Amino acid sequence: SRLNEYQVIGRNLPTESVPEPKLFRMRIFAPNTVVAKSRYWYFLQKLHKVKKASGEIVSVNIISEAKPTKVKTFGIWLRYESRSGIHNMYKEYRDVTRVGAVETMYQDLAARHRARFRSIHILKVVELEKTDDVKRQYVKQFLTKDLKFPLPHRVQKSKKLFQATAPTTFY
Amino acid sequence: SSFEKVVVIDGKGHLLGRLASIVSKQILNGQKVVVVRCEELNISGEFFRNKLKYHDYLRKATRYNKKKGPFHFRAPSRILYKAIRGMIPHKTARGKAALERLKVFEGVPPPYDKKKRVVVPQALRVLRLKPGRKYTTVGKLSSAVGWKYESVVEKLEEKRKVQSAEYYAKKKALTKKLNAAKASTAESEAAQKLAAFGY
Amino acid sequence: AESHRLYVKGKHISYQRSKSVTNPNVSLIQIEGVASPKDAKFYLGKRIAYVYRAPKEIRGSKIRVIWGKVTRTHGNNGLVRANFKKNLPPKTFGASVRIMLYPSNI
Amino acid sequence: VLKKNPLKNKQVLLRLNPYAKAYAAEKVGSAKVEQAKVKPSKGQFAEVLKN
Amino acid sequence: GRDHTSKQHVRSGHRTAPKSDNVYLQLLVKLYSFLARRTDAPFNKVILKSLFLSKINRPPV
Amino acid sequence: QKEYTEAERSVIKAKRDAKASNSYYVDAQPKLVFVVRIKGINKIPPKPRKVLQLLRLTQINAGVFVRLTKATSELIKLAEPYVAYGYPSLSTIRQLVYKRGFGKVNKQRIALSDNAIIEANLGKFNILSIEDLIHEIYTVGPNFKQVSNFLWPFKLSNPNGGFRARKFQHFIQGGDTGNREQFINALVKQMN
Amino acid sequence: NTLLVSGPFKVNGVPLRRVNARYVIATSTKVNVSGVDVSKFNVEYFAREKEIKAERVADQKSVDAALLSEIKKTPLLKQYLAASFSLKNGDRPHLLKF
RNA sequence: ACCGAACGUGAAGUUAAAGUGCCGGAAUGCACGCUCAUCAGACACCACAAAAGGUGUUAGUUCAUCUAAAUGAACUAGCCCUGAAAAUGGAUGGCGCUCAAGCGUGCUACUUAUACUUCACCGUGAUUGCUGUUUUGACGCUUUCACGAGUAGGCAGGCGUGGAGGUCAGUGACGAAGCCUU
RNA sequence: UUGAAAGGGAAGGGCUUGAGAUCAGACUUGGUACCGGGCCAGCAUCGGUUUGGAGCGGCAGGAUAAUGGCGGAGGAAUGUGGCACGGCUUCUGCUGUGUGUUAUAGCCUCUGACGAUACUGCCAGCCUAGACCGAGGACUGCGGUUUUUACCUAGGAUGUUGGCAUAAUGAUCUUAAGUCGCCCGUCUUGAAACACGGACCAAGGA
Ligand SMILES: CN[C@@H]1[C@@H](O)[C@@H](O[C@@H]2[C@@H](O)[C@H](O[C@H]3O[C@H]([C@@H](C)O)[C@@H](O)[C@H](O)[C@H]3N)[C@@H](N)C[C@H]2N)OC[C@]1(C)O
Repeated sequence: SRLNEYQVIGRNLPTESVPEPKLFRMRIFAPNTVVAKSRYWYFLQKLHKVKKASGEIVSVNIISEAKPTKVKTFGIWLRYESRSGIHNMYKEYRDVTRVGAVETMYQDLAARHRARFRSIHILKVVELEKTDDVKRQYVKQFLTKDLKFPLPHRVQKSKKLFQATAPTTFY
Repeated sequence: SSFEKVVVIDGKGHLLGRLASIVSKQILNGQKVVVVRCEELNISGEFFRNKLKYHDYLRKATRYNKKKGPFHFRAPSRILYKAIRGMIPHKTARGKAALERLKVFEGVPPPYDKKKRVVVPQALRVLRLKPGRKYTTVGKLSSAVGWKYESVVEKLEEKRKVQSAEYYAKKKALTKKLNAAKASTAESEAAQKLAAFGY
Repeated sequence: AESHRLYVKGKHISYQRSKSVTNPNVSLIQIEGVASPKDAKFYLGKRIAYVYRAPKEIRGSKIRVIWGKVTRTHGNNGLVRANFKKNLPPKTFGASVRIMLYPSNI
Repeated sequence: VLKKNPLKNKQVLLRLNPYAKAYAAEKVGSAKVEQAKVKPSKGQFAEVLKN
Repeated sequence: GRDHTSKQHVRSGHRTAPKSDNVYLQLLVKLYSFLARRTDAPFNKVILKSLFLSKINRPPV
Repeated sequence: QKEYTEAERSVIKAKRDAKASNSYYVDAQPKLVFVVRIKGINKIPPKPRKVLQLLRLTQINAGVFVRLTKATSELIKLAEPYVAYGYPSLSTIRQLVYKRGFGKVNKQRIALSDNAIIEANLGKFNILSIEDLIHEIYTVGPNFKQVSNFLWPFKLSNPNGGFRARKFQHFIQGGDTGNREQFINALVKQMN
Repeated sequence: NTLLVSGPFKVNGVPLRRVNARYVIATSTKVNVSGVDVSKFNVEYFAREKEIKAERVADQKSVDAALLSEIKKTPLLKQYLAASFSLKNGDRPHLLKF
């Protein structure tokens, strides 16, 4: 809900040399369309020697999840910048949408590597379709036969300040 | 959430600072509070660390005259009192009047041994701390820094618990008899008609 | 019976204030049993009475009242703001007030 | 002597904009649009999903 | 606040009345103020401003 | 009204037909912005200070309509860390003009409470009513200069609901300044 | 703008009189009053003139008769009308239905 | 001297920066992780820390060995530990806080400046009209809009004291002037 | 000296209210039992500003949402039934391992025709809860409704009722409480300064 996946399609402005410049597409994870077009131009100015002023955005479209109530495992490839250098890394997430997995990834890199949103490039997000593709044991352990587990030590949230009965944590 | 005449909190298993903040706001808003069993309070962190903290507190004293310095009270109820007074504007008349609404005790002295005691879930150790974290019992910490009455309080609490258990056995027997009597009068006209009302 | 109350119990908590500056013209009131702005909105516009006792009889009575009304909710925990004909004196921080059930819309 | 908001005051609304009567009478604000059911994206535009 | 684009509370810088206390000059100012207000002939307005002028601004002719 | 409805429907039909014909429809670029000053009046460097003055934005929460060209785009570029702007909808323009619309009549801020006030000052540009003025603003028309300058700068309130946590950074980085491009309408609903 | 109410005076001790709608809680309990004649009670009927006019006492008897005819049809309604309302401990008027 | 915002006298609303466990107005609010310290840590300016170490724990990178039940090497960078010694007792502001009330990050609501919005009133500047009704104030009356920080300093309009010309055929021993006084 | 009041390591000040004291005012220069007025309040309706509700409803867009449900084809495994091999259960969820593809569970992919919902926006649509304000003072304007040289919500608050006038009400003084408040003058980039003058008062003093 923090993010949406967009396609952004753009091209160079037509000139006399090139009447039909080549259309390019990027898949962008952004809070809204303004940021989506900003990110598109950011990556186009890195990858190619183009500017925003000599180009134009052709289309911006939400890409909805195909199966929003199917449980999936995603692999995400990332380029991020640390305090010290620049690194590549690959992590796995379980979710029902690509946007949910991307949001969890942003939280996770903020938590473990102190990587802010500006420091991260999303190389690729892929639904892992075979259980053999799942490489990380922190997600693999939820892919075993007849998984069941309790939730020991339940803490009930109280509306009142003072309770007349002793606490329990059974569940 | 209701306005009570006096709220009597059982201090056993409550974290010092969380209970202190809740009590401070209660007394500032005009509610009389009594906290009992202050030796059963808890502080998060291992015992040795809280002992070190108390010794760092002891180190502070007026150089030119120790009699003017901070007064380091050792009893557990006074440790809770120090935590509470730090959360009160105690140098104003309103703060003093708020602190007059508070009472704190080791053990459960009369008349509070025959009165209902409540708990504060937002401050309960078993509900707040992560299950593997170490904690301190304020009664042990007080005894380590000069409180003299751990064993007296323990003996008196044992006696109170014997008396209270006998009280409870009688109340349980009476309640069983009353439940039998109300079961004898079920499926009555009044019983059915009350059942139609959710009662 | 033995209970004759027709008002809701309340407390005078504070003035409207920032950290260092208070505004005596607005009082913050806690209504008993009210924990959310949704519950507190039932009481908007209800009249409030602060009833106190004074040394000197007026019309043969030593009971005096300051009348006000609930104006809006305060915060997220069901407190309300109130406006009194005369500002409630700050010694009554912690004192009880009476939230009437009128003007009624039930 | 006193400014009145036409979005609140119906009379002032009519004074400034006589058409507001016809707009309401014709239910312009909630007009049905007549059209059929088409899916112009059922072909190549489905490169929105994957390349 | 305001980011002012001109100096605030500036007087017009033009004389709006004779500095003189001669009552008959005031009678003439009264007549020509009426004339400049009710007639819209440019001449009357010019005459009205002239009646306000100081001595060095009315050189002898 | 009829031409507003036909312009909306024609764009919708074009976008649909482009999908079917394996093409992409590209909207006409916006011709109009609404610019709101959201920075106070202290500690402004001289060049953006002058630009804000030339935009008639001399207080906080003041707003004006601007016709987009290269000249005015570079003007707004100079004022970017002090303003929030974007493309106003027709209903946004209507609401602004109806509630907080004032005319400059002999250097005076005069409420637009009657069509006579508009006809007396702009009727020579064939603007006879408040709806004529709204039409001229929304469709960036031939007499946009005169109509936009006749309107006093709009004096908005602070937003009901507040800004984002910190204002003075671009909308893209999570602040409130710069071009937000259709979310100017939500901000105007908050502030108007 | 005022409301005409009766106890009935026999059940409660409160007579035909005016009350203001803002000082009333309207419950969900209803009495069928198609059989009471109230066609001659108006503002002039309570115009200011202890001792009570025989008009007022006669009207009170007349209205009480029809009301008690109708009130007795609902069990416990008469006893409910005879009892005073009060707020008990734990009673929240924003949560309570009347 | 930083951030926000610049100030006539008020009512109501909303905010900025900053915050919402208590001191203190506002959540022991919703959420994903990380961290346990016998010198934890805690908010720009700002009230400091390095070279260098750790088999504490977490996530990554690249190789390699394994049914012919996983393991071996090298490394990267997060929090934590060591490196880290001063003189009165003492300072994340204090209390205190450990699935935090700490650190990274997202969200929902909420709190309140002399700032913004609407309205009242004072003043300043401008502005509308006023003679067969101009009426003994036209230096007047009247319509409308905008604005109001200030040392040195400039100017304007007023308040107060001794004495002088004129006027009130002014007050006063039936009490002038002075002095004391919720 | 007398009276009153306050007083835990200064006092004094601002703002606010309470308490006690003082002061003031409309039953008017009231008019002739009535008329009518003054002050403090309740309610109703209106106008201006504004914050709300689990608000309700209509319309539009998008992949003319994506899903789901239904129908059709294809596939595999964290392989259901069946079957076989077993260490333990008197196959008393026994159990584990293999096989293969709906069987005595299901799942995934693609797709066909209908139907929704979410999100975003529009409504000169509807209902509903509170707060603050009432400037002006014959008429004149713009509009509306027309049933009318009429009436209106349309160039700024009226209607009604109760109480009080031996007073509900307002101001000041004293004091309490809450909150904030360093000692002025001066030279100075910078003064509360551990910088200088100043114990107090009158009269004189540039
Ligand atoms: C992430 N950057 C860190 C920065 O946060 C900080 O690190 C402190 C570190 O200095 C502290 O550690 C240091 O300081 C503490 C104490 C004096 O604070 C000492 O007890 C300790 O021995 C000493 N190593 C450590 N306990 C916490 C880190 N966040 O100091 C600079 C740094 C090391 O680069």
